Amino acid sequence: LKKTRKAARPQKLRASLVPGTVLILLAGRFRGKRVVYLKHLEDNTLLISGPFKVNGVPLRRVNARYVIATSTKVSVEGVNVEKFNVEYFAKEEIKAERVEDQKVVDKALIAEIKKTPLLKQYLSASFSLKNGDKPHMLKF
Amino acid sequence: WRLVEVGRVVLIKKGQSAGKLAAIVEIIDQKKVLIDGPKAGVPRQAINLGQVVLTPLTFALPRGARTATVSKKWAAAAVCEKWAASSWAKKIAQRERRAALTDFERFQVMVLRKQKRYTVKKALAK
Amino acid sequence: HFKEYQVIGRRLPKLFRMRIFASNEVIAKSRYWYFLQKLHKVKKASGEIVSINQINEAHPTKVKNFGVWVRYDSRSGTHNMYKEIRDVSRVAAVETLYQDMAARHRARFRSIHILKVAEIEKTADVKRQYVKQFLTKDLKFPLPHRVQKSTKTFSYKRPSTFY
Amino acid sequence: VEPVVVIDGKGHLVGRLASVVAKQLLNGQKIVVVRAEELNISGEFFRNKLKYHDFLRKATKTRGPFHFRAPSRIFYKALRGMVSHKTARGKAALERLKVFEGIPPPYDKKKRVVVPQALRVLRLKPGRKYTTLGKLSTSVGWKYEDVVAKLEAKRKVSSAEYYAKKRAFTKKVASANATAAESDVAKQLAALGY
Amino acid sequence: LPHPKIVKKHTKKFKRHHSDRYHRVAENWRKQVVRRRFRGNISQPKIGYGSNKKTKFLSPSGHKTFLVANVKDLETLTMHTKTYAAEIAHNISAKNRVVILARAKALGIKVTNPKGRL
Amino acid sequence: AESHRLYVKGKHLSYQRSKRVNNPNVSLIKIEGVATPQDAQFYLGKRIAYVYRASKEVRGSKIRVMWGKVTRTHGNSGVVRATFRNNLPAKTFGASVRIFLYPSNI
RNA sequence: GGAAUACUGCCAGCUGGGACUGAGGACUGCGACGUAAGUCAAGGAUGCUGGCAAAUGGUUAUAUGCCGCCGUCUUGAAA
RNA sequence: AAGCUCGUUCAGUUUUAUGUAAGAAUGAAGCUUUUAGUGGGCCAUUUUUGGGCAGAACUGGCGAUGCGGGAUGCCGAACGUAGAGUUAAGGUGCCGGAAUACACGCUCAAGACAAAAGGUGUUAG
RNA sequence: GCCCUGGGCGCUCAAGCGUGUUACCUAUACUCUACCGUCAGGGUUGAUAUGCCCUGACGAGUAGGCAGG
RNA sequence: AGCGAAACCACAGCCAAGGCGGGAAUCAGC
RNA sequence: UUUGCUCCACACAAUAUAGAUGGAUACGAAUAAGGCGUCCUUGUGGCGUCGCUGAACCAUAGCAGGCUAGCAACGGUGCACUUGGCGGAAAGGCCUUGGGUGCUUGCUGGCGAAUUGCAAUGUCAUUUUGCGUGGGGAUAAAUCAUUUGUAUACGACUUAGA
Repeated sequence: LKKTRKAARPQKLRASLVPGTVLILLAGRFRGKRVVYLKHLEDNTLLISGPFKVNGVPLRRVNARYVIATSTKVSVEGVNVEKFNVEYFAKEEIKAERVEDQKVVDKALIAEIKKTPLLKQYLSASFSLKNGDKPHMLKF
Repeated sequence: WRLVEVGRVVLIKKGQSAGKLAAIVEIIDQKKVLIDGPKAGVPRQAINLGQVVLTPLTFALPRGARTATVSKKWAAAAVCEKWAASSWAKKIAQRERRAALTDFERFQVMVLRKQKRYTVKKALAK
Repeated sequence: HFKEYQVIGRRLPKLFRMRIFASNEVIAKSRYWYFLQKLHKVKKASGEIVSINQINEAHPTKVKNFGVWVRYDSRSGTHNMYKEIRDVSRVAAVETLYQDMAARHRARFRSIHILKVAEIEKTADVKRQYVKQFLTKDLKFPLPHRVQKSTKTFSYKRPSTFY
Repeated sequence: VEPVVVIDGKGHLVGRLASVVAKQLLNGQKIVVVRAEELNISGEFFRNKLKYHDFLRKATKTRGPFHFRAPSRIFYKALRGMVSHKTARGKAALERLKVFEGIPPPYDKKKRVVVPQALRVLRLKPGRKYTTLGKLSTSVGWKYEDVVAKLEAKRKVSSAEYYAKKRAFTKKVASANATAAESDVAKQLAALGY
Repeated sequence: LPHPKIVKKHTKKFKRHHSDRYHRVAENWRKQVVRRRFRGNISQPKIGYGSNKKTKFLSPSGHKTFLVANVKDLETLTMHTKTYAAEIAHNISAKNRVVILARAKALGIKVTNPKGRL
Repeated sequence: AESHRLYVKGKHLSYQRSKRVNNPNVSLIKIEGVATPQDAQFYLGKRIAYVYRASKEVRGSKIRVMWGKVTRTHGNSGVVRATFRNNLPAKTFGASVRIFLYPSNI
C-alpha cells in the first residue's frame, strides 16, 4: 500500500453549535426531545444532557448532523464536563457511576434551567411538527 | 374605489423594493407610471401597474415633483403614521413577527394561548 | 433592452454620423455598416469605424413626449412613418416603438430604420390622440378587474377582482 | 392537505378545471366536484352547442361514441381526455374522482373549495359571451335540470339557518375576545407576534 | 483484502434472438432489426463488456477456480494457495474425494465444490 | 403531543424521463409546501424514506423501508430529484413519501 | 461642486449547502510551510463508529412506468 | 497488401502579383505491384429550357445508418460498456419529463393549394 | 396587423399570432472519471521477454479483406 | 344409438385515418 | 354442518392497502362589489371598517404521553347512558336535556425515564377473510318431477297440485 497523504485534520464544528445550546434530536429513542449541548468529544460526537431529571434524557453521545440547532442558550460554565471521555462509553444493567455522575451533572444545570422562566417545562415537552409547518421558512 | 393619481401612495409587490412604500409622481401611460419613495430608499424610476398595488391612502403632491420635493411632501403629510394604523400594515407586521418567532418563542406562545383560551371559555355561557 | 450608441465613419473626410440603437456595440456596428450602403456607396473593407460610444440619457427621471420618425420596409416596399410616444428615456421609447411595430405591422429590428427622435415640450404639438389624452391636467382613473397571482393551487375565499 | 378536496363548479371553466383536477389526480390527490351543472365554458352558447353536437355524430358504430347527456358525465369525458386512461395508473387516478350535480350529502356539511386559476369570471375577459353549460345540457337531452334546481333550492335553505347560527356564535366569540382584550396573556401574545 | 468490488457489467446472460418464440431455436448466441440495434431490442455482445484484467476469472470469493484430479495437481498449488482454489472434477469417485479434501485442508487450499458425493 | 411527525411529507410523481424514454435511476419527488427551487435548496441531501406494508413478516418487522437521498432540484415548481439505492416500483406513482430533516445544518 | 449607485471586466479574494467519483499500491518526481528537526490540500482515501446467521445479492413467476415475425427478393432505403 | 528510401513531402484550405520565384498563413510524402468486391436510382441543388410538361450538363445526401425531435414518413447529431454535469433540434395546461413565467397589441371564427376581389368586421400611418 | 366568403382533451386579457427578456425539460451530442480492445510512442536481460509495464489516441457500417478464439 | 377422418393450420382481425395493414356457449338471416 | 343461519360482545390468526401519520376547518349571491358591528326616520338606506391570500382558524406541553400532592372554577373535554328535534339527494349523520365517570398543561410541587450503547419507519390506521366462547332473533326458499297452452321451429315462456 502506497503512503497515502491524508492527514487527520481536526473536525470543524458549525458556528451554530455552541456549548449550552438547546439541541433537538431527530433520530433515536429520544427523537423529538429537547437536549442541552455540553462538550464536543474526540470521536466527533457531541456530549449532551437532557438534563435527565427534567425530561429523562441521560448523558449521551450524539452526531451533529442529526441535531437541529436553536438560538436558545443556557449557562454551562459551572458544569465540570472534563470527567467524561470516550472511554466513559465503552462496553466491550445501568452502571453505578452512570447514576451519580448524571445526578451531579444535572444538579449544576437544573438551577440554570429554572432561572429562565418556562424553560424547564419547555424542555420537558417533546418537539414535534404540525400541519402546515414549513421547516425551511421556520428559524427554529 | 382606489384610483391612480399624482401623489397616490402605493406598495411595491416584487423587486428589490418589494415591501416598501412609494408615491406616484407622474403617469406615463395606461400601464406604466412614475413612482418615488425617498424615505423608503427606493430610487426614482418608472414601474408597471402589474408590479405595484395601490394603497387606499393619498396625499397631495405637485406634478413632476423632484426627489427633494417628493421627500418634503411625504414628510409633511406623515402618511407613514397613517399606513401603520391601517389594518394592512398591522397584518404585514404580524406576519413578519410570526415568521420570525423562535421555537422557544413558539412554545411560550402556545402556553399563553392555552392560558387565554381557558379564560375565554370560562367567560362564555356565564 | 436596447442601448443607444453614436457611430461615425469616413471610409479612411465628411465623417458621416448617425445614431444607432442596438443591444450591444457589435450589433450597432453591423447596423451602421448596413445603413452606410443605403446612405451612400461604402463597404466594410473601405475604412474603419472612427469611434463608437454609448450615449446615456441626460436625466432618466423626466417624462418626455418623444417624437420619433421611423421608416420601415413593409412587405410591399418601404414607407416613411412618424409617431409620438410618451416615455421617460429614448432607449425605452424606441423599444416601445419596436414592440408596437412588431405587434401590428410585424416589422422588427431587421426591417426598421430610426431617423430622428426629439422631445416635445409644448402641449397641442402632439397630433396623436393616444398621447394627447395624457397631456391634460392631473387626472384620475381606476384599474377595474384587478387580479392576484394565487401561488396556492386551492382557494377557500372565492377571490374578488376589486381594486 | 385534506384527504379529500371538494371543488365547487360554480363560476368555473371546464377546461382549466379539468386540467388541474387531472394533474392533481395523477399526483395522487383525491378530488370531488360539486355543482357541476353550474359550470361554464368559454364562447357563446351556439359555438359550444355545435362543438358538442358534432361530437355526437362523428362515429367511431355505437361501440365508440355515446350520446351521453349528463353534464357531470360531459365534464368527466372532458377530464377523461386529459388522463392516461386505458392503463393501470390512469384508471387508478380516475377512481379518486366523483362528480355530482348540485351538492348531495354528506358533502353539504363539509367545506367546499375553489380553484383561483380556474375561475370563469377571473380568467374570462369582461363583456365577452360565455356558456352556462346547463342550457347546453337541457338542449342536448338532459331533463333533470328542473329537479336539480328544485332540490338545490332546499340546499340554500336550512344552510342559511346554519349560517345564521354560526354568525351568532361568532358574534358571541368576538364579544368575548373584545372583553378579553387588554389581559396580561393577550398583551404577551400580541408582543410575541400572536 | 485484495477483493475489490467485481462489477459484472452485464449480469444477464445473452439469449439468441426470437429463441423464446420458436422451440427449435437454441439459446446459444448467434448473429443474424437486431443487427441494426433498434431501440427496445436485445443488446448485442461487443467489446464494451470486457471484464477488467485484475478481476477477470475471479469468483465472488476472490479466488481462481482450478480443476484438480490428483495429488500432484493439488500440490502444484502449494505456492499459489493465496490465489488459486481447488475444484474437484465431477468424474472423481468419492474414494479419492476424501483424500483430495484432506490434502487441500492440510495445505490450506480451499475447495470450491466440497461435499461432492459425500 | 398528538402529532409525532419529524419528516416533511411529499409525493412521488415519476422517474426522470423524456417523451418516450424514462430512466428509473432518478425519481422526481414533490415536497409539500415547496414552490420554487430556492426553497427546495434546503432539502438537498435529506434522506428520503418510503414505507409500505407486506403480509409476510420480514426479518425485523412487518414494515419494509427504502433508504434514499436527495440529489438536486428539478423544474420551476420546486420539484427535487431523488435517488435511491434501489429504485422505487412504478406502481407507487402518486404515492406519498417521507423526507427526514437529517442530515441538517441549521 | 461633490460623491454614490446601475452596467461591464478582474480578483494567482473569502465563505458555505448538495450530487457522482476512492480509480494507483512500500519511497524515489515538481512544489508550499519551517532558523532545523520535520509537516503539508504537494505524480489517485484515509481515521472512527453501528447493525449482522440468515447477512448483501442471484434465477424465476406475476402486476405496475416507458419502449417493441422472420432469410431471398427488385434495389431508391419499398410496400 | 506488397520493396525501396526520402523525413520531410503534401492539401477539395484562404488574398497582391499575372495563375506565379511566394525567405504569406494554417494543418501534416513518393514510385510502384497485384487483389476481393464494384455497371442504383433517387431527395434537394446547379446550368436556369419552352409552354401543361420532358429529357437535360451539375453540386451536397443514401446504398451499408443507429439515436432525440416532428402522433407517423425534414432539423439536430453519426454509435464501445458505465457513473456524474451542460446542451442541439423540439418543448414547458394534461396525456408529456419542463414556468397556467414577465412585457407590448392583436383576434370572435377561427389557429398550431386561397391572396383575383368585397366587408356599416376590428386597430394603426 | 388579424378575421369572414375565400395528435386527443380543450383552449379565447389563449393554452391562438409576431416579437423582446429569464428560468427549466434532455440525444448514444458535448465536459470529468471507472473498465475491454484495437492503433501509435517508449522502459526492459552485467536477467527481471512470443513476457512485466508506462503515456496518448481511437470505438458506426453491407459485400469484401485481415486477425484472434 | 354407431364408428372415426380429411383439407387447412407462423400468428392476426371490432372500426374512426393516414403512415400497403374509439368480452361467457350455442341456437335464427347472407 | 353437532348456534346449523343471522346481528352483536371478546378473542386469536391470516389477509393486503393506487398508499393517515393532528382537523374535507359546511351559506347564498356580484366580480364596473360583497361582508362584518351598529342605527333605524327598514332602504338598491346612513355610519366605522376587511380584503390585496390558508404565509390563516381550531388544536398542539405529560414513558407516543404514567403515578401522585396542593391552589382557582365547576369552565373545557375522552367515554357508557338518557328527554327531545333536525337530516330521504347517495337522508346512515347533526346534535339537545341531565347527571355519571377519567384528565385538565388554568396555576404550584414530588416521583421513573438511562443499556435501542452515535440512527436504522424501530412496529400505534383499517379492507377483507378464517378459527374459540356467550347475549339474543327466525326457522324458510328454488330446480327436476308432475303438467299446463294465452306460449309453441328446439330452447324458452305461462300454470295446477303434499
